[PDB]
Amino acid sequence: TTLLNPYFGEFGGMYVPQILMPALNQLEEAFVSAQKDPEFQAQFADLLKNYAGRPTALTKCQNITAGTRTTLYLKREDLLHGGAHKTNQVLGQALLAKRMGKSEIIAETGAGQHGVASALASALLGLKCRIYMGAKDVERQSPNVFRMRLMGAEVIPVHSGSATLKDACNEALRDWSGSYETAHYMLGTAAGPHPYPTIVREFQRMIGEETKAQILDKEGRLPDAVIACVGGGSNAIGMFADFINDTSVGLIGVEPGGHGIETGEHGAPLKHGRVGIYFGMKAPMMQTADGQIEESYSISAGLDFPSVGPQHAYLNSIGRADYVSITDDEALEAFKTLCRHEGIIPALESSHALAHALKMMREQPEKEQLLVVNLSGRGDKDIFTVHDILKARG
Amino acid sequence: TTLLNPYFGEFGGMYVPQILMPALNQLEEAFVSAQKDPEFQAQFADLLKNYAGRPTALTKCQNITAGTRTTLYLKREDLLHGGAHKTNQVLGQALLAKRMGKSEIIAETGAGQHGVASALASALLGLKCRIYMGAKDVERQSPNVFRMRLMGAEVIPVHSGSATLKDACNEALRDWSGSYETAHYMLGTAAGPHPYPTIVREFQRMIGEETKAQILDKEGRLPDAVIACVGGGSNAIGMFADFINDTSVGLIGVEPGGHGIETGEHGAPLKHGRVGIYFGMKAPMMQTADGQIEESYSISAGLDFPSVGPQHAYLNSIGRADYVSITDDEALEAFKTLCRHEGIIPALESSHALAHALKMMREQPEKEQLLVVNLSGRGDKDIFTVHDILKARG
Amino acid sequence: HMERYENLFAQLNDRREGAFVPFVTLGDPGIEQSLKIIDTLIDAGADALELGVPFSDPLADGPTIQNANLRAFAAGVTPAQCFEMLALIREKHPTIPIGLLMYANLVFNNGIDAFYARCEQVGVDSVLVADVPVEESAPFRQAALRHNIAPIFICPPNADDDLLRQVASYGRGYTYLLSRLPLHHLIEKLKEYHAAPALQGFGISSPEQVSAAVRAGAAGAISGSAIVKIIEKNLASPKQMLAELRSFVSAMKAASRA
Amino acid sequence: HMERYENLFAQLNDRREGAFVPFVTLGDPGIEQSLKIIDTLIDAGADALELGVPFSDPLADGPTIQNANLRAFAAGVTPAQCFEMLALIREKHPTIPIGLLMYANLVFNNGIDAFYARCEQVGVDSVLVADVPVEESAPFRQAALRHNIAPIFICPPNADDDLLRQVASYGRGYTYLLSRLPLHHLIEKLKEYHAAPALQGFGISSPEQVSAAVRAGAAGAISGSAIVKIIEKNLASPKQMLAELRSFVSAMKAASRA
Ligand SMILES: *Cc1c(COP(=O)(O)O)cnc(C)c1O
Ligand SMILES: *Cc1c(COP(=O)(O)O)cnc(C)c1O
Ligand SMILES: [Cl-]
Ligand SMILES: [Cl-]
Ligand SMILES: [Cl-]
Ligand SMILES: [Cs+]
Ligand SMILES: [Cs+]
Repeated sequence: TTLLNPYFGEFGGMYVPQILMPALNQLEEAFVSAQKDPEFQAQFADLLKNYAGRPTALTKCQNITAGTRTTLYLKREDLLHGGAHKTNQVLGQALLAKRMGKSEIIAETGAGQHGVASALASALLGLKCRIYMGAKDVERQSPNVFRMRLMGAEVIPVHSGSATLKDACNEALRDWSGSYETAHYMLGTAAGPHPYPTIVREFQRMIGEETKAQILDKEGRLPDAVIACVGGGSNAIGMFADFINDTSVGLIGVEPGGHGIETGEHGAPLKHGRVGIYFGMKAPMMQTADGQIEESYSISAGLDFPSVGPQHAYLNSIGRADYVSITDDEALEAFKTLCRHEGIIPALESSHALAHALKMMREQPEKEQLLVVNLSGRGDKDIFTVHDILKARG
Repeated sequence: TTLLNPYFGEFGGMYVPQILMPALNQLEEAFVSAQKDPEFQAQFADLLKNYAGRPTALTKCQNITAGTRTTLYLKREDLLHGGAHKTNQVLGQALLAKRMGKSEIIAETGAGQHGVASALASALLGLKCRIYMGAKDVERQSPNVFRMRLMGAEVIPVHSGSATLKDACNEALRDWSGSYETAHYMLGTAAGPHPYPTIVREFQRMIGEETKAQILDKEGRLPDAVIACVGGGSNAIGMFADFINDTSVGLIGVEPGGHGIETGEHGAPLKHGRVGIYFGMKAPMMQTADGQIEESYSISAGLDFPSVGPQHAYLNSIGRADYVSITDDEALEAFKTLCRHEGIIPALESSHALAHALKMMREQPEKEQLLVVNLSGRGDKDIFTVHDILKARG
Repeated sequence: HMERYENLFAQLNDRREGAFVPFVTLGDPGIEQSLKIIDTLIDAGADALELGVPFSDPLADGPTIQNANLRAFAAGVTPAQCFEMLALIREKHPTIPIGLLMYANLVFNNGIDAFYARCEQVGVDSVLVADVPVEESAPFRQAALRHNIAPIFICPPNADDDLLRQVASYGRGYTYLLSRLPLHHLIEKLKEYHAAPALQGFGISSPEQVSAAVRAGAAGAISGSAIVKIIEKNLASPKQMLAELRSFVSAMKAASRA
Repeated sequence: HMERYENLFAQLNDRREGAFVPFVTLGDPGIEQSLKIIDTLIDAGADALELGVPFSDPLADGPTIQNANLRAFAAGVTPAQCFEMLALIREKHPTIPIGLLMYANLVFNNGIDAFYARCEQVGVDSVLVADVPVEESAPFRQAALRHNIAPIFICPPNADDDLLRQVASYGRGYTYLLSRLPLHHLIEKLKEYHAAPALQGFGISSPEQVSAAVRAGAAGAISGSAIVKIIEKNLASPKQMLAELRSFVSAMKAASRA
C-alpha cells in the first residue's frame, strides 16, 4: 500500500529488502504531507530564493547561433549556489528530514557533486552528514572530498565491488536500513526506489516552471524543444516536468555516448541497455548478458550512473520524450564552443545537451527552431580534464 | 580640462604620460554620455540580469550568529557569473568600448580573476582581448590562464620589474598609449587615473543599491554597517556608494593584514602606507622610504594591489568610512567558519570582510547590530591553498 | 513436487529437534573448493542449505558476504556455473532441502518464469529474492508456485500485523525470521496465521543461540555469515578450513537436538 | 640661475649647429662604470645630458630602459646615490646642461619643493617628470622655477593647439618633441608661441635622423634608447662598450654640424 503510484508504466517500483519498506513508506507519507503544507512550500522557496540564488537566468546565445535560424537559450543552473542544479533537491530533502524529526543525513556520491551538495545543505540546516564514496572515486575527486570535509561532512570510502558510484549506492542503503529512525537517505538523482523518483522531480521542477515563465516573457511562445543531459535523470526531469502537458514542446534527453555506442564504452542505458532490477527499481541499465551490473563510461564523471530514472524510461516508451546520445568528442567540442563564443564554461555533463543542440542547429541551419538547453552546472571542475585531452593532441 | 572632478579631496588625479591624456579624455566623455543614455543603461542592466545573474541574493546567516545579538547578512556576489563581483564592471566597460567604436580589449591581472572576467566579457561581446600577466603570477595561476585562453583571450607574460600585478599594470598602460585608437584598457579595480575610479564605482554600485532594497525589504531598516574587503577598492566602493549619504550607516573596509602589520608583510597601504604617485594617481601605497613601490603580501592573491582607490583614501580622511585590517590567520578561520556553519565557501579575499564582522560580533556579543558583509567571490579557487596550510599543522 | 522442507520438518518434529541451515556463497572461494565445502556441511549435520549466487551489487548483504562474492567473482563464477553446481549437489544428496538466496535481477534477467523453471529442473527447493518485498512479490511467488518452488520471505523485527499476514499467506517452505518488537509475539502470530515454519536468522553464530531460537518457538536457525567467516579466515589452508567447518556445524546441529 | 641651456643654444646657433643629447640611466650597469660612460659621452661631443633615475615602475619607458633600470637596481643604485653621481658630474663639467628624467613619486616622496631644491644644490638644469601631464604640472613646474630648474614637457605627435600653447607657456630649457599630425606644423607652432627650443626624440638612432630633425626646424635631437642599447650589448667588455659609445656619439654629433 502506497499513497502514490510507484510505477511509471512498467518502470519503477520499490525493490528493496523488506526491512527498508517502513523507511520508504514513512518518507512517502511525509513528502505527501509536505507537498500540501503551505508553510513547507514557503520555507523551501525561501531557501531557494535567499540562499541558493533562484530564480536562475535564461541566457540568449546570439553569437553561437549566428548565420542560422536557431534561437538558443540556456537555463543557467550553473549560477546556482554550489555550481549545479543538485542544490535544489538536497535543500528540499533536508527540509523533509527535519519535518520527519531526523537529525542525520546519509548520501552517496560518485564525481563528488552530490556529496558537496548534501554537505552544504546539511551544514546550513544543522544536520550531521555522512557520505559514502567509492575509493577509486575518492582518489579521483580530492577537491570535492575536501569541500565535503570543510563543510563538516564525514566521508566514508567504499572499497567493495568496483569501488565506484553504484557500490557507494549499495553501502548507503545498508546504512539506512539500520539507521532510518534517526537518519534520512538523501538520494542524489531521480532514480532508485519510490518515492525518490517522484520526490527528486518535484524538488527539481522549478527549473522547467521558471523556464516556461521566462521563455513566455522573452519570446511570447513555448520552446520547440528543451534539451538536458541524462545521468540519473534529475536535471532533465526537472526541466521536462512542467512541459509534459504542452504536447507541442519536444523533450530531448541526452545520454553520454562515451567513446561511441558501438565501442561498448558509453553510459546510455535508456537507449542501449536492457531492462533490469537494481537499486530498488525496474529500469534500463548497464548490464552484462548474465545480469551483472556494469559501470557507465563517460568523459564526464557526473554521468556515471549505470541506470536511469524510471519516469524517463516511461516517457520514452510512450513517445512523449526522445532520447539521444553524444560522444566524448562531441561534448568536448561543445565545451570549447561555449567558452569561446559566450564566455561560459559549462560542465562537461551539460556539454552533452548543448552539443546536441548545436547538432540540431548545424545539421538543418535553415530550420526555424527555438531551443532551450538546461545548463546544469559550471565547468571549472573540468578545465584540468579538458587541458589534458587537448595537449594530448596539440 | 575634464567634465568630472578627477580628485577626491587630495587623492586621485591623472598622472600619466602626456601621450595618454587624449585616451583618458575620450574615455571620460564617452562614459559621461553613456551615463545619460537610457539605451546604454538598458543594455547594461540586461546583460547583468540575463547573462550575469543579477540581482544577487542577500543571505541571512542564523547559525553563525547564534547566541549573540548580531544579525548578519551576506551580499552574494559569489553567485555572480564568473564567481566574483568583477563581472559587473567588465560588462560595463566592454559596452563602453563598443560605444567608442573599439574592437579590442587590454587588461592586466594578478591572481587571474580580472583576466578571466575581461576574457568572458570580450568573448560575449565580440571583442579581441589581450591580457598582460606577471610571469610569476602566470606560473602560480595556471587554472585561470587556461580559462582565459579557452575563452579566446591572448595571455602575454610580463617578466619586467618584479613580474607581478604592478608590473602587469605598467605593461598594459604602455600598450594602450600606442593602441588606444582601436583598443580599450579595461582596468580591473577602482584605482588608477581618472576617470577609472569613477567609472568602476558607477559600474559596481548596483551591489549597494540592491543591498539597500533587500535590507529594507527583510528588516525594515538600513544596516548598522556594511563591510567589504579592500584590494583595489572596487567591491567595497560598489557596496559603499549608495550608503554614503545615509550617515547612520557605517562603512568598514578591510585591508589584508598579511602575517601582521608589525611584520611589514601585509597589504594595507591605506592605513599603514604613505601617500604617493603611481599608476596614474595620488593615493596611499606600499613604498620604501626611498619611494620605490613594493608589493602587497596577503595569503589571498586577489588583495595584492599595492595601493588603494583614491575615493577610499578620501572617505577615510573625512571620517565617513573606517578601515581596518585582518591577518591571514583571521581570514582562514573565517573561511572555515562559513563553510562549516553556512555551507558557503567564500573567497579568501571576502574572508577578510567576514572575519572582521565575526570580530565585531564576538568582541561585543550583546551589542545589537545589523551587519551586511559583501561576499565578493566564491572560494573554490582557494581550497588547495587552505588544504596546504591546514595540513602544514595537523 | 517433492515436498523436501515439509518432509524435513516432519522428521525433525518427530524427533524433538530444531533445524540448522548454513549459508554459503556458491563458488566461494572456488568451484571445486565450494563443492567440497558444501559436502562437508551436509556431512557435518546441516538439515538444509541456503546458497547464494554471486551478484555484482548485493545491496542487502553485510561485508562478510560482500567479500565472499568477490572471492567467487575472482574465481570467475557465473550464474550458469552455479546452476551446474546445484545439479551436481542435488545428484549427490537427494533429500536435503536446497534454498537459493537470489537478487532480483538474476531472477528477472532471462525472464522470471524461466528462472524458476530452471530451479525446478536442477532440484532447487526454495528461492529467497533478497530485494523483493512482499509488496512487489506477485510475479515472483506466482512463478515459484507454478514450478513447485517455495518462495521464502523475510519477516523483519519491525513487522506489523499486515506484513505478518502476507508473509504467512505468501510464503512456503519456511519463514526467514530476523528478530531478537517482541520476539515471542512474531513467532506465535506466524503460527496463529498458519505461516511456514519460522527459522531464526539474525545473529546465529554460537550453539547457544541455536538452542535459544528453538525454545522461543522457532523451528530452527539459519547461520547467515558464520560459515562464510570460517572460509575467509582459513583461505591459506583449505584442509583446516574443512575441519573447522565440520567442527562448527556439528556444534550448531547438536545444539538443536535440545 | 646659471642659464646653461640658454648659453648652449646661443653657442650652437652662432655656429649653425644642432644639439645632440644622449639619454642614459644613472648607475647602469654600475656606479663607477656609469660615471665612465657619462664622461665618454661628454668627451665624444654630447651637448647636454638627459639622465634617468632608476624607478621601480617606469610605466612610460620601453623595454630597453626597463632592463637598464634592473641592471642599476641589481647594482644597488638608489636615488641618493644618483644625486651623489650628479654632484661629481657637475664638478667635472661646469658648462654642460644636465637634465633629469624623473618619475613623479621620486619627486613627490620627500616633498616636491625639497626635491627641486636638491636639484639646484647639485647643479641640475632641468627636470622632465615622465608621468606628469601639463594638466597636473602646477606644483611641479612652480617648484622648479622657484629653484632655477627648467621644467621639461613632452609635446606628443597628437598635440592639439591648446596643448601646444601650454607646453610653450609652461616649459623652459627645451621642449621634448615626439613627432615624425604634421611635424613641420608642431615645430613652427611652437616657435610661433615662443616655446623653448624643440628637441626631437622619437626614433633618433642614426646620424641621418639627427640631420633630418634639424632641417625640419628642431634645434636638435635626443637619443632616447640608442645609447642604452650599446651598453646592454657590450656588458661583457666594458672597454669595447666605451669605444662603441665614443664612436656612436661622434657620429651623431657630427651629423648635427650639418
Ligand atoms: C550530477 C550532474 C548531472 C547528472 O545528474 P542528473 O541526475 O542526470 O541530473 C548533470 N549535470 C551536472 C552539472 C551534474 O553535476
Ligand atoms: C579581485 C578580488 C577582490 C579585490 O578587488 P577589489 O577591487 O578590492 O574589489 C576582492 N574579492 C574578490 C573575490 C576578488 O576576486
Ligand atoms: Cl540566430
Ligand atoms: Cl538571481
Ligand atoms: Cl543572532
Ligand atoms: Cs545514465
Ligand atoms: Cs590594497
